[PDB]
Amino acid sequence: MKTPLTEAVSVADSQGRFLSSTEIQVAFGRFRQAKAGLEAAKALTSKADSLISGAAQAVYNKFPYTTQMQGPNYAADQRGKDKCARDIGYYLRMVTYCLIAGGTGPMDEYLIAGIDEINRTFELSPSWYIEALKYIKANHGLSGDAAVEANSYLDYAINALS
Amino acid sequence: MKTPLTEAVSVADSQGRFLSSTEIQVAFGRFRQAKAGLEAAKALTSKADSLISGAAQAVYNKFPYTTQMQGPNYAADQRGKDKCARDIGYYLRMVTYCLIAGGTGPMDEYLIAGIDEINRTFELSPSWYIEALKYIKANHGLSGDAAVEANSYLDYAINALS
Amino acid sequence: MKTPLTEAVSVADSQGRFLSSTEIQVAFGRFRQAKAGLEAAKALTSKADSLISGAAQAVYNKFPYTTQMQGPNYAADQRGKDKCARDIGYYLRMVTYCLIAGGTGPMDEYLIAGIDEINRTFELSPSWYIEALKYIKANHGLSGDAAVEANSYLDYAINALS
Amino acid sequence: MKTPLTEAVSVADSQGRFLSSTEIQVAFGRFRQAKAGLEAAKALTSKADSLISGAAQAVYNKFPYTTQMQGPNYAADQRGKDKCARDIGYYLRMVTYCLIAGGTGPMDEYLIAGIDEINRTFELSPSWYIEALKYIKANHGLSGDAAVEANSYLDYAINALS
Amino acid sequence: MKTPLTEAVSVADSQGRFLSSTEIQVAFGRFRQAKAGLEAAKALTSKADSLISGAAQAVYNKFPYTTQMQGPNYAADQRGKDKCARDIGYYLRMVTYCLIAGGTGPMDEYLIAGIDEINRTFELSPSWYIEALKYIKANHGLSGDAAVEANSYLDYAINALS
Amino acid sequence: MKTPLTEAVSVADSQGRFLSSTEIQVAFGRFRQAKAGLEAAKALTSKADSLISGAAQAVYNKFPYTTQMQGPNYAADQRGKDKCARDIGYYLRMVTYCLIAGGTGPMDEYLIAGIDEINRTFELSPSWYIEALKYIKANHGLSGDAAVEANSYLDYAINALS
Amino acid sequence: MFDAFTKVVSQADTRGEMLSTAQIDALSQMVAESNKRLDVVNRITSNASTIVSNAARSLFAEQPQLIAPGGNAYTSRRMAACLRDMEIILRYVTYAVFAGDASVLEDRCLNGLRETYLALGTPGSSVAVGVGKMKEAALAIVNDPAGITPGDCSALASEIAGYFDRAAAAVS
Amino acid sequence: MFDAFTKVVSQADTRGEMLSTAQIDALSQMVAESNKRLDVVNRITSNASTIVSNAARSLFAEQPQLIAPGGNAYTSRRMAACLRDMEIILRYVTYAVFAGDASVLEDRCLNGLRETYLALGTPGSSVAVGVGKMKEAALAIVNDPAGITPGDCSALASEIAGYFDRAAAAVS
Amino acid sequence: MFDAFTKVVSQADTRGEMLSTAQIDALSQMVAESNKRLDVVNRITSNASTIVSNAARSLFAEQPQLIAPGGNAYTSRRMAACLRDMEIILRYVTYAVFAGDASVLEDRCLNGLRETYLALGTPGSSVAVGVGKMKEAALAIVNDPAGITPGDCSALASEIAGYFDRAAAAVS
Amino acid sequence: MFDAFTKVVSQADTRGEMLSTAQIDALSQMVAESNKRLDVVNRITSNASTIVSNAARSLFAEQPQLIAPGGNAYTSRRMAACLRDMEIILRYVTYAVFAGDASVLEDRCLNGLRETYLALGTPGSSVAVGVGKMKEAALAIVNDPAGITPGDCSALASEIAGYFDRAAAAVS
Amino acid sequence: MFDAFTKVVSQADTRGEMLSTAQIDALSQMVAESNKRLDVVNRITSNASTIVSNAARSLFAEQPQLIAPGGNAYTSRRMAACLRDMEIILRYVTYAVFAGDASVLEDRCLNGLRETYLALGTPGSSVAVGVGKMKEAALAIVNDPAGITPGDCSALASEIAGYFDRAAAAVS
Amino acid sequence: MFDAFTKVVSQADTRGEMLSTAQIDALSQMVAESNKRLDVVNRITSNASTIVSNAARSLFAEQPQLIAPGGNAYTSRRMAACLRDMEIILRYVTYAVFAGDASVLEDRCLNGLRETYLALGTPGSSVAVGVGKMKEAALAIVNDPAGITPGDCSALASEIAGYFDRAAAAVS
Ligand SMILES: *[C@@H](C)[C@H]1/C(=C/c2[nH]c(/C=C3N=C(/C=C4\NC(=O)C(CC)=C4C)C(C)=C\3CCC(=O)O)c(CCC(=O)O)c2C)NC(=O)[C@@H]1C
Repeated sequence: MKTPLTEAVSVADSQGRFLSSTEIQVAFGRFRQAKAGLEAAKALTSKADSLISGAAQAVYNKFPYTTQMQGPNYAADQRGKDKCARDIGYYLRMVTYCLIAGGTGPMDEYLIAGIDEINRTFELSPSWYIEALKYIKANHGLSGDAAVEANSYLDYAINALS
Repeated sequence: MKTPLTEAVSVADSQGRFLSSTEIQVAFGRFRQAKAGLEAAKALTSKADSLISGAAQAVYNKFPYTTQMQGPNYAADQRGKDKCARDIGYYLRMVTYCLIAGGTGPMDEYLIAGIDEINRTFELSPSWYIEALKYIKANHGLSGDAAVEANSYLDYAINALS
Repeated sequence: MKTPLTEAVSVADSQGRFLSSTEIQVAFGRFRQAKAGLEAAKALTSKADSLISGAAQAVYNKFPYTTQMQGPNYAADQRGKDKCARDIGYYLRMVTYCLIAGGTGPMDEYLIAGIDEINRTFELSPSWYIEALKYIKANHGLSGDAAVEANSYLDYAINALS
Repeated sequence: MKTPLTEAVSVADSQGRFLSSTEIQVAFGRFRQAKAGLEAAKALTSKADSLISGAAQAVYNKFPYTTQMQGPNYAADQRGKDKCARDIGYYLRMVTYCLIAGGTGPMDEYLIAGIDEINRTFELSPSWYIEALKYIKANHGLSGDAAVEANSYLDYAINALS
Repeated sequence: MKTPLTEAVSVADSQGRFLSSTEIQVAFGRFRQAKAGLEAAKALTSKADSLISGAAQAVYNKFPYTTQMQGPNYAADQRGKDKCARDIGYYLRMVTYCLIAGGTGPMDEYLIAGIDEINRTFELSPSWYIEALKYIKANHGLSGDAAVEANSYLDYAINALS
Repeated sequence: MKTPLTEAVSVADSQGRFLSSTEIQVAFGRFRQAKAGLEAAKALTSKADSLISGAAQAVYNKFPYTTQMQGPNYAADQRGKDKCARDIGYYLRMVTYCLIAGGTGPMDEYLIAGIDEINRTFELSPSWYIEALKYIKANHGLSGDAAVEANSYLDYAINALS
Repeated sequence: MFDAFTKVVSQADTRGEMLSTAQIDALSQMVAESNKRLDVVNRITSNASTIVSNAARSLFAEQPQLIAPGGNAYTSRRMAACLRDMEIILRYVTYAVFAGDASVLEDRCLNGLRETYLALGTPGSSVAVGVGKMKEAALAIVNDPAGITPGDCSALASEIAGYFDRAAAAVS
Repeated sequence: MFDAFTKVVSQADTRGEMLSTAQIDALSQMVAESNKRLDVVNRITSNASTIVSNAARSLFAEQPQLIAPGGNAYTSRRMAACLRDMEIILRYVTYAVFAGDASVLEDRCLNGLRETYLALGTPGSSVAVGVGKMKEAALAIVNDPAGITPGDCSALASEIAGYFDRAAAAVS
Repeated sequence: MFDAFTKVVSQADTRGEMLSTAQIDALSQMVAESNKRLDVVNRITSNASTIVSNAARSLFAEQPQLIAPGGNAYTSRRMAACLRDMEIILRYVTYAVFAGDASVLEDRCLNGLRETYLALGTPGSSVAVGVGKMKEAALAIVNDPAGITPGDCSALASEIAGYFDRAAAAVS
Repeated sequence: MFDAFTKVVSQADTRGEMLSTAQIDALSQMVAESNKRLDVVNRITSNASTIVSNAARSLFAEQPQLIAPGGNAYTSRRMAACLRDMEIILRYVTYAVFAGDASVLEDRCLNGLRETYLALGTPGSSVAVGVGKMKEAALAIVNDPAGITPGDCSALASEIAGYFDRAAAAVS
Repeated sequence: MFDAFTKVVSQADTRGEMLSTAQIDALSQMVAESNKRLDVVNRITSNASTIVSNAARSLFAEQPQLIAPGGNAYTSRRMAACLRDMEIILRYVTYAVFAGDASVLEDRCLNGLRETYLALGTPGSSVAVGVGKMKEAALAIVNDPAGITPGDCSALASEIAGYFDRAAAAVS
Repeated sequence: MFDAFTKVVSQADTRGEMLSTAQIDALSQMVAESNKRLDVVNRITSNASTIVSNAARSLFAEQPQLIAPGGNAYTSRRMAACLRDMEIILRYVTYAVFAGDASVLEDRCLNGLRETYLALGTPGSSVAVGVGKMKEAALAIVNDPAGITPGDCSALASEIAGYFDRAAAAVS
């Protein structure tokens, strides 16, 4: 799982070496940053319900046919709308995990790997989700390093979908 | 050459990934520690002559037979005392390169790799060098993080030799 | 390129053997089918223009937003409509190549390999092309074996996009 | 076991693909040829006893020493003649299997693989079997495709022994 | 080449080791044996013609049909008898090479490797050759270690042909 | 382990062949040398005690610091002298095994493999052992082939240590 | 693997017998109804993606515990693996229809599958349910009377169902 | 590699075109005489060992230096390799006739053969003579009027000849 | 590969000398501006998808022959490889910025690229254009004053442009 | 393997929820003690050789039958393997302290050890004694008040002892 | 594997002792009889083919069920695999006589054979019968007084027979 | 690789003839002096580490620029590699002496060596000097009259010197 601490150990283990000042520096970096990352996860978690509803609304506004077209892959009914808000909540939950771990590992593990096959099979459009992520980026209201790290994980997901 | 920066780019490259927050955190830890490391390097460099000669004396006085026994691997003559001070200078120089690079990379590359066939072939005792390094550890006169890191490299060499 | 003749040769070559009655039976099947296939390729080639312009309007009618939303990936302007007609022409030309060669090889090699990276990068929805393919399938006006084979290549492309 | 149907499935399985029009064309050629194979197989089965006796006698006429010379590998006694007739019987049975299967599989698997070591070890001449096979070719009395396919398996066996 | 001196160096080389007492003993054994092997090669060489001409007559007597049957693989004519004598000469010559080298190496590389493909392709019977080798065994007139080593190579060829 | 008999069988096995004259010669070399090797082993065994204790005093004499310097790796106390004499007896015992087996195998297996890690870890100088081996070389009192072979294993160990 | 013809040849060889006229007739009939068999392979294959997606969509609707956090089909990596398994099984079933023998299916797909699922913690019974849904959809597609020469495909439909049923029983 | 059909489809794609009615007609005359093409493949393959063995026997009689000590075909290892190369070249020629295109022979057989032989020291001109001998025997076998429906295969005969010639030119 | 630190250390060792106070001061300035370097790396990486697609879109519009049938970027497989190359070059350029040295880019990316394109027939001049297009885009993103502590990044911006320049020149 | 962070993240995902304030606060007070954690790692590592050799020397002194002829640590090969084993356990133990989680130690080291030793004939109890000696020595070093900012490291000390104890149990 | 010498050495090492004088003397009479051992090996090896073929031909005449359709020795592949097994076993017996120790035979050949046959369905008692047929023939050749210096080889024939017996018993 | 015997066997095969008594007589002389040859191999090998180290020490004393910072032998890795090269060459020389033929040395060691050093920047002339020093040391050891049956080894010594010279010229 891609994170400063596990990768430092992983690399060293692969080389059969004890940890050295190099890995120790990797940890200093993770701990200097964890102060901002844990504060961001706290905040995002507080604004979760609003960020999810606002994000889903922004998607429908940009792609109105999604709320109209008949089909299990759309949100014309309550079932589809619930699936959609659920998916967006997943993305947001994954982002807070990344801030807590200090790396993309959690998202890579639980969400990015296999996403292409899913979107193709169930005919879901990457563009819809990209819109949702752009919305959360412009509305989380984080500041300083907290905002910078948070935005890095949202853009990461966006890059994975495009 | 293992250093926080090179290792980070290496892992990323081997995974075919762009750099991410994990690698940025590695870089923060390295630049934070560099301040201490660059000063220590400066300090050891200025007290080099004194440290090298002092360490050579400590070893001769600790292993008196090294100046009594005949043979090319000993210091019973000027040629051998000169070779010995030279070797001790190599270790001190490698230690300041590590402080500058932020990792054992330089020492691994130019000194550690192959030190075994060298000492075996020329009948040089590791314990002599261990004694020199212990002397340098106790006499560089550094303090704080500068000293902690310096000693981590001096101790790394000692562990490679035992 | 997956064709009955080339695959028969390939398996024989891999096994290091001369062609036996098994591979001759493969060719018997190929040449027997070829009559219908060549006939079908001619038929489609003459109806090409109307099949393409028709499939295009079929997509525009099914996904009205594709002719309304501004953006390089859409067909709201002449430039986008031309790109779309061209793309649909590519799929049809590939279908006639398959009928002529007696296999999916031509389509696999020139169109299917890498199509996912392209649709993702340029944000083109696979559903748009699936609709165009369904139209051609319902309007080529072929019958007999020619229709069964032609349809199998159209259904193959649909399966590659879903 | 090499036959048109199992080979079509194999090339497809090795590529992790669903069967396509190429494999169906393989099946078409197989079922078209099956008519001749089944007839040739039934005919040869009804002339078996006559073909086996005449073939053995053909070998004895061509290589008279095989009936005079002493040794367990020769047919100078009833024991050896019986073994010979039996071996020839095996060859004819395998041929009917090939005609039924539409491929050399049955023969490759039950007779050809390992035949070299057997003829070397027991001191049997491949030439004796080649003559017996040539006799069956000239006396099966088949016509049309039934004859053509039957002769191809007999010749295949001949090529494996020379 | 399979010879004591060559194998000793080979294993050592593959182990990246200097030669040791183990390999020096291999040399002792080869040089002890060379005394008889070298004399035995001289003896066989001086009676080559008589041995070759006699081994051939012995083959023609056991297999009289080889001088009567029409065909390129037989010796009913002069071309065939000349080919046959040549082949036997080759067998005898390889045997002497083996006595000189102290191993089956020369034979393995110049005669054994590929003999199977040759005999089958030109329809030459291994039995013919085995009878010629048997004749040389009983007529070389060697004694002691020279006879024992020589027979081991003759029997080695026989074993390779059955 | 590395011995003429084991080695010969191993090469043959690796090549999947029966033993030929080559391996028989290896055996001849081993059995010819066995006479001397066995007698040498007997002699060294009977003079072991004087040999071990004399080699020990020899070491203490070329390296006097080993008996007045404090430390577990030294022989300043009774405990250190005991471990040292034990170690020297190990080398001698291994040398007699080599003579009996006719190869370095025993020593390679039970002593040489891993020696580098032990000497480094416990800070034992290979120089000390080399001196002991030289003493045994000069005082075993053997003659003829017995001496040459015994000396080859003594020099083998010395080389493994330098 | 065997196909309809080599299966019989293998049985005959162990007895050292040539095929009987009855066995030849039996095989002859098989050859006679072969166009029908190829149509069934073409029809199932041509609708592969919709047979899998619809069967999957329906399975997760009936068994929500599967896609709920902590469920075996939860997370993209696991859902994708699940979809792939359904497609893999459908592919092997079509191979068996084409060959006229189940060996390919039993040998390269069903063998050791139950143990695999047991070790991973995947509910084999839920896979069996998904396989059953694929069977339903496949048979409907094969029996479609439109655009084809009329005729009885009864026996074949029964054989096809038999392969799906074997797959379901192997992990149930 | 290409077969007669994909070769044309290849050229077409580069021009971004659909096959002309004329091109399809040409591919049509090819399908029409396919039985003849299949007979030639079956006939050459069914006589492979006789073509190679007879070609080698004749090659060695015309060029005895090849089998004289020191010659490139002297020693069993070298003789076995030589016969093997002739079988390989013949095999790839029958693949070309089957496919109706030389791409397979050029790519997997002839490519870099000159240099390989030059590096080994094998006389490329002697290989060509052996290939020419195989051509003679092959064509005779193909054109045997016995046991076959009478017809005109002269066009085919020249196609086959062209492949053998292509091979001989590639080594010499 | 070297980073800014090991690059100087390596040259010093070659002269058997310890870094001079002048050299250690230089490396100190770099440590001082490190925050800005890491920002530039984060900003370019965060917009990689956009930088590549827009550059490709623009390149094809300017050089239509590249996508016409028969053009080096025509067919799905060739277009995907092209887009991949653009992405690869961008990724290696960002590696060089993060490390403060161009070795990783020169060694693992640009080395022998010109001859690779030459062998495939890929017009290196067109690749250069795409690179230059990514450069202008990347620099605009780095220098964006929005949402970041104001300061001078001119030196950096210059070092970054240099890496894009090396790349464009290596394929031309 | 997990580190302190991803360990909490993983348990949360299977429940489908975000970390609670309590969970985040706990991780926070751990980040606050990170300096001591890195000192303990640096100290143990810096004395690896000493810790291993002194522990082994002490083990062989009280368990002579281990090095007597026939013993499991008799002969150089075996003594080397034994020393290596101890260094290995110490190495993984330090990985665990660094990551703040025992998974790397359990997953990649202890897992299977008991059985592989039993198959080898190696005494697990003796190994447990050696691990215990290494523990004693390691904690005395971490707790050395010389040359370090004074403070309380008792909690950390117990965590370390814990990993060592995990190891001793895994083989004893 | 061990030879007569390393076998004794390995046992002395586990005890930490040097070989006794009486033991060394024993290895001497062994070295004294070496010529007889080598003739033994040479004789068996030189007749490997006759021993195997005759034993096999005799086994099959006694148990015709093995070569009847459906029998384990039926078909060329199985017959060949069977002849090979007898050759392999004979080969390892000669390795054992040469080394003067059974270890090579037990370790590299007899190890797990009984189990292998049980799994394959091969009847070990028939293999045992075949091993016995080879033993009888090998001993007759070793004891043949023709063309060899007269002397006693009874102790050798005894040791040789013992290896054949170990084999027969390992598959039974 | 060839040994003294097979080397002549090989040239004889190319002429397709048996060895002449003259050729055999030369082999006999070599067999007569084999004891002296084995003594030389044993003596050089027994002093391998001394020959190498002493030669190495002398090389560097004479050519100090090789070990000065920047020199090809400076740094442990390169020193170790340099020492290894010396040992490898000496090892191969002893092989040639034992086999009585230079092929193994030329084939497995000197082949491509000159080019290798050129590509690396390793002064080949310096290697030659080192080889020359080993030669002098080896020959002195070989010619020591102590502990050996008195006799003449000037011929062998001259042959040994030849191998050492082939090596030096090969990298010169
Ligand atoms: C020139 C090469 C010679 C020649 C050829 C020729 N052949 C045919 C016809 C057929 N050949 C086949 C072939 C096969 N049937 C089988 O069952 C198998 C084994 C798997 C093979 C290879 C078939 C079925 C036919 C058609 C039926 C028939 O026998 O006529 C023709 C006729 C043209 C056609 O296309 O049908 C010709 C001309 N004729 C010669 O004179 C040359 C010596």
